[PDB]
Amino acid sequence: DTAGCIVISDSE
Amino acid sequence: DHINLKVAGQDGSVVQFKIKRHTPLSKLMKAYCERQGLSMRQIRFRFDGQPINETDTPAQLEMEDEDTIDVFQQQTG
Repeated sequence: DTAGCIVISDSE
Repeated sequence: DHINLKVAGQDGSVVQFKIKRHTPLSKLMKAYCERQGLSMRQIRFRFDGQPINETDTPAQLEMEDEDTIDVFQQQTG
C-alpha cells in the first residue's frame, strides 16, 4: 500500500 | 518527545506526521500541501469535525498520539 512519513521541526 | 499524528487521505493513503506539541500545525498543513503540489487555500483541514486555524498547536487542541486529521477540498462552485 502507500505510507507517507513527514517530520516537521520547529525552532524557537 | 515527538507526537506522531496521522493524516487520512480520501484515497486511502496514510501519512504519519512526526512533530512536537509546541510545533505549530501550520507547517503540517503546508508540508502535506507541498507534497500534493497545490495551494493551501484549495484544501481544508478538520480536527474533531472542526476546522483548524493557522494559530493552533497540538498542545492547544489537546491532541494525542495517533490523532487523525481530516483533509477535504474546497468547492470550486
